[PDB]
Amino acid sequence: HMNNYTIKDITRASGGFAMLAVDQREAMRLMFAAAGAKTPVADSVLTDFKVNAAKILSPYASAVLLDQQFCYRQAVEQNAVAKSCAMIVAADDFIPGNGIPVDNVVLDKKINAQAVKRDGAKALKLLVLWRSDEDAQQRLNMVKEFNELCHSNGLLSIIEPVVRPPRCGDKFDREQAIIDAAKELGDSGADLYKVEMPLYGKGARSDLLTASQRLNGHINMPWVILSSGVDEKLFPRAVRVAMEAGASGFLAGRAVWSSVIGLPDTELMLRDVSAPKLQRLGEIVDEMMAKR
Amino acid sequence: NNYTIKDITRASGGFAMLAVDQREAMRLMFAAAGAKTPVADSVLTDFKVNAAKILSPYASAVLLDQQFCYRQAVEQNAVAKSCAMIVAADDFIPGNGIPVDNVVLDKKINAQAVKRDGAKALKLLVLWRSDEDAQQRLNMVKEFNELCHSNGLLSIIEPVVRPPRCGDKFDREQAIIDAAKELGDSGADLYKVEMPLYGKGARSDLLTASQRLNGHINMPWVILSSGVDEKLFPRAVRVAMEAGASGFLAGRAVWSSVIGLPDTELMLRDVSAPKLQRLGEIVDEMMAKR
Amino acid sequence: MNNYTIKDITRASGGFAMLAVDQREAMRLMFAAAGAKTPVADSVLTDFKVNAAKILSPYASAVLLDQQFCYRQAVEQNAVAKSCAMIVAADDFIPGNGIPVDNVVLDKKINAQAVKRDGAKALKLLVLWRSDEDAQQRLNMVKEFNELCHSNGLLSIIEPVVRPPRCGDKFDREQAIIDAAKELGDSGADLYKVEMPLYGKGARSDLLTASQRLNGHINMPWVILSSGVDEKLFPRAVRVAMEAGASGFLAGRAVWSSVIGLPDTELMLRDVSAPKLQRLGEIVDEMMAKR
Amino acid sequence: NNYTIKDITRASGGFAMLAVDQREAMRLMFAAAGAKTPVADSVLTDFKVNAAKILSPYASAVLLDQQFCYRQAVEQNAVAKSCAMIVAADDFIPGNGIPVDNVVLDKKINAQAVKRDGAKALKLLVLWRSDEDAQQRLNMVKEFNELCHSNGLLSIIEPVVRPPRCGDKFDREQAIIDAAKELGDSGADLYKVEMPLYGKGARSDLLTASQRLNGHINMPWVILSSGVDEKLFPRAVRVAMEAGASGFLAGRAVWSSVIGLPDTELMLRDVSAPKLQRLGEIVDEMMAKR
Ligand SMILES: *[C@@H](COP(=O)(O)O)[C@@H](O)[C@H](O)[C@H](O)CS(=O)(=O)O
Ligand SMILES: *[C@@H](COP(=O)(O)O)[C@@H](O)[C@H](O)[C@H](O)CS(=O)(=O)O
Ligand SMILES: */C(=C/OP(=O)(O)O)CO
Ligand SMILES: */C(=C/OP(=O)(O)O)CO
Repeated sequence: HMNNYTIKDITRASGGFAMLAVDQREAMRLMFAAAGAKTPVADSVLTDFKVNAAKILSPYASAVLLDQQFCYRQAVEQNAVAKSCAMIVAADDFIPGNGIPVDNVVLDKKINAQAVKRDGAKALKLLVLWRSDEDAQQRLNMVKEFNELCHSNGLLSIIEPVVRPPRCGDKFDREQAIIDAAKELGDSGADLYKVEMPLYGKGARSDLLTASQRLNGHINMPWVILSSGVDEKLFPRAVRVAMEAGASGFLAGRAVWSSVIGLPDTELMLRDVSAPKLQRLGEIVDEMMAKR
Repeated sequence: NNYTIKDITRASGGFAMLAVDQREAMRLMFAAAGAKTPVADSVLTDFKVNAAKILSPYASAVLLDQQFCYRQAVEQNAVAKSCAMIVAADDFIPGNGIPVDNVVLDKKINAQAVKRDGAKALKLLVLWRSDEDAQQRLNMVKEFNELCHSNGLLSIIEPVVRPPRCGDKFDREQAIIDAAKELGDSGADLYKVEMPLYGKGARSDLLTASQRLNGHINMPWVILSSGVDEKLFPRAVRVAMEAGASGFLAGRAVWSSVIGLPDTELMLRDVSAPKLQRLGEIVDEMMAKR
Repeated sequence: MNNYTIKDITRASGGFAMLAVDQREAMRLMFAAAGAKTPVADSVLTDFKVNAAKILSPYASAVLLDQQFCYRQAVEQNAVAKSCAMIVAADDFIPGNGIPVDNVVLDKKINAQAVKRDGAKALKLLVLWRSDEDAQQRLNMVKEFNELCHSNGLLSIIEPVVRPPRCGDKFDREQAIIDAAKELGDSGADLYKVEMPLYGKGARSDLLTASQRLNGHINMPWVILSSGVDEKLFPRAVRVAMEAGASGFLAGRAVWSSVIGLPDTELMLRDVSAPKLQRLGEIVDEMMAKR
Repeated sequence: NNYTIKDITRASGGFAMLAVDQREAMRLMFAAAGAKTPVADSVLTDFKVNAAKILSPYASAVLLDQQFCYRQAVEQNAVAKSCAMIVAADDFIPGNGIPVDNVVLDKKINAQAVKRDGAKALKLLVLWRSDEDAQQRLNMVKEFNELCHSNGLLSIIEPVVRPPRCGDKFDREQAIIDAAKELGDSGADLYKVEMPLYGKGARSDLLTASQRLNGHINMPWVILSSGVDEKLFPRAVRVAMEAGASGFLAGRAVWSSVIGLPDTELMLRDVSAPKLQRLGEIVDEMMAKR
């Protein structure tokens, strides 16, 4: 008999999600180059930063998201993940194209779900790129195969729809695309929906709330906000507003650790600069869960 | 009919579970603490629902009985969203001057209905006696496991040792072992067991007794608090878990001391809750060593 | 002279969440009563006090230590968490009439400069109060104590404790607590450590009325002590006292009395006593936030 | 008219103090962040009072100016009861196209009146230049010390180095040392100093520079944040305190990043407060090593 993990296994005791992403791959290599690291940036620079981020920040997170390419095995072998923090393993295969590192994404066929479970993983995660002029059924079929990979192995399924401009045309409304992706994928049988924040978290709180309530109405599973595209200083308000609209927390990377890339004394910087940001987000999640 | 043990655990995988399903035994506790007799049913219901309301935020699951508090706790939204519900499925039969002389499966429990309303598990007390037929106990546990699993519920069994119907050859410590030899591989999802030696004495003796017990239980196991001083129960959880236990399913060591005090809800928050919180912390600390 | 201030012995909130382990022959009697081997050796008291300081001081804004059994040991062994201020007892307990503390004088063995050099921020003095003993003798002792503290840049904590009269059987404990506060509640000390009205028993409304009555007679910050209050009633006593104007607690028995005589002292202080002290600290912050 | 340094410290003995007394320098920061010019006085007052209200619970003391916020903060009870008040006593004189070209004692300060409101300290910026008279700076500091001490207030001095009036021989690092040689034993209670090397570069070189500075200050000393990236200020506090500093009296590294954002109060709580909280934690961690 299979004892599946449950969403409670990746939440704070409150039931809110306060989750850390360090699974960025070639996108993280480009961030090191942009911050002034010697090029070419060696794989070990990414591995060392990811494992240090997990070691120093995972005590503040209900779950951490790791990639097999650069850090899952290293984090497990080095006991970097706090025992209070669940492990999520990326199961997406990023395909570069058109001058960006993630132009297409397919399910990573190399992942051994039983083996990552034996190492302590509770969940897998799949980025789904959404475009108005690409076939919805191909996206749904990938999410169905992913759900089956997770559920047949007693793991949770986390999907992350991310909107992109159409392959052809200049008819792109990012705010409508986020809604349309949720109309398509918001009831797709995953355990958790990781979504972009409306309006990049910018502008009047009341307008962010209206936009977040509109999104909530199309998601029939628990949902959390991601930080890509949101200034680190606006992300705490984004979490408060999204949770007022019905979200259950956050799964964030850049808004926690991007600002320390290129500084001296990386471990001190992760403790003094990144950790207080992640701690505050956790406190906001508990405050919002207490109001239900 | 899918079910998972993870529906009643902390995120650590440890069990930090609260029992408030005590029936006539709880009425006798109120009388002993000086309550006006006869103690009305509403006094037990109000205490049970207050205990669930104030303490369930600190518990991975709470155990409720239909006689006095399941329906009331559900209807009054007393159970924290973070805490799973376990419903008792035991029918306590009094005899020989005690409230629980025999136990059968409670035919009044509607497993489909408690599943519909959000329950994750049922619980069955099994009285163990050396001179009563083992196969009758096993047949009751088999029927119970099927009632649970066919309805998508977990099965929690609670073997409790009693002296033989005839004879005076009664070693409580050997009986706990003998009950686990009999029932420890019975197909239930969780074994709720009495703590060896009432949690008293040297840690070395408690660890040896807990390791011995571990060897006979082929499912996750948790300790109950009956007979353990509330001040010794945290050490009992530490020792039992060092031996292989996965936590506790406890009532008395959490809330017995506030029966009879003024301001019951303040007392549950200030006296009982810190005890339950510490046990939860111990469970996570011990799970972190695996 | 840069004197300490009451904020130096409070939580960041300004509430007092302070631990007393300075009990002397009274603690030896507790060990005997709990079934320890008699006669109880001094090392049993020293070891328990240092273990209590080591395990519980992380949860306290200040800890109160006596030189007789544990101050030097706690300092030498770095038992006091860096987050927890040290208070040194400056009372000399005189036994009599079959009890360990029948009279109290200022302890002339205390070297205030030496305990300050060790990091002490405050001294503490028990004052026994009896209706048929001279008020001026008590006030003169409190004045000498305030001068010992303040001339050395230390805080002064006074602890009036009511006793039945030397002669007679007219003893109203609740009126005595009020009368002691009328006498000593404006005596120039920095903090008043007082017994809880009504032993913290009975209806909340009556406890609050009694605590408000007491508050009106104390013209310095005040905290409640736990002697006489059941450990299970002490959290409510702190809440009600603070609602009446108290600023917290300086408590021993309601934190650690229950573990005396148990096996595994260090585990019991961590698992039984620490959660009680943690909860009291949480209640102090909750009540300070309502100001 | 007693005073004690312990009126402005954490219980650890460290200083975790918030500056919101910036005057025309703050107006220039609002313009730089995209506010239309001229920026109204009310923009500065509202930001300062909000900063005191939301951040003073995390500070041992808060520094306020009479120009824009002292009276408003007092009238509105913006300063947490746990946070001491410091009042600026500097009169900034513009010149040469900058807001602070010269500084004299602010003759408008009524030391007894601000003490009656609860103030524990005054603060004076002293501009230091190698080719201006040292005795005039010492005389101003002595008059200030007497204003403070005679009225039961602490004296905080803030020497800030500037290039000489005439010449181009300016070594900022040597000037910081020379200012401390001049003023580091001037009878003030607290020295507020610029961080060597802007807090940049290798930790070992920052420590050596901070130790050199420490040797010339014969009173407790704290670092200010002007010139230090907000992300490097926590390391600067750690290194300065390793060298002998006792904490910080900082503004920009706490609240500069929220200037121009929507929802100022939420931003001060969610962005600025965690930075000030972390600095306070570092102060207690470094004091614990003494
Ligand atoms: C399990 C644990 O409770 P404790 O109070 O022993 O920790 C309960 O479910 C038991 O079945 C009851 O204690 C049985 S009874 O009502 O006492 O008879
Ligand atoms: C001291 C510390 O503030 P920081 O922002 O430098 O950390 C303040 O009191 C300074 O005097 C002001 O920064 C002066 S000014 O208004 O900028 O001219
Ligand atoms: C998911 C979120 O990371 P970020 O918040 O976008 O940087 C990464 O898989
Ligand atoms: C003051 C308080 O101790 P207790 O709470 O009365 O035991 C002892 O100096």
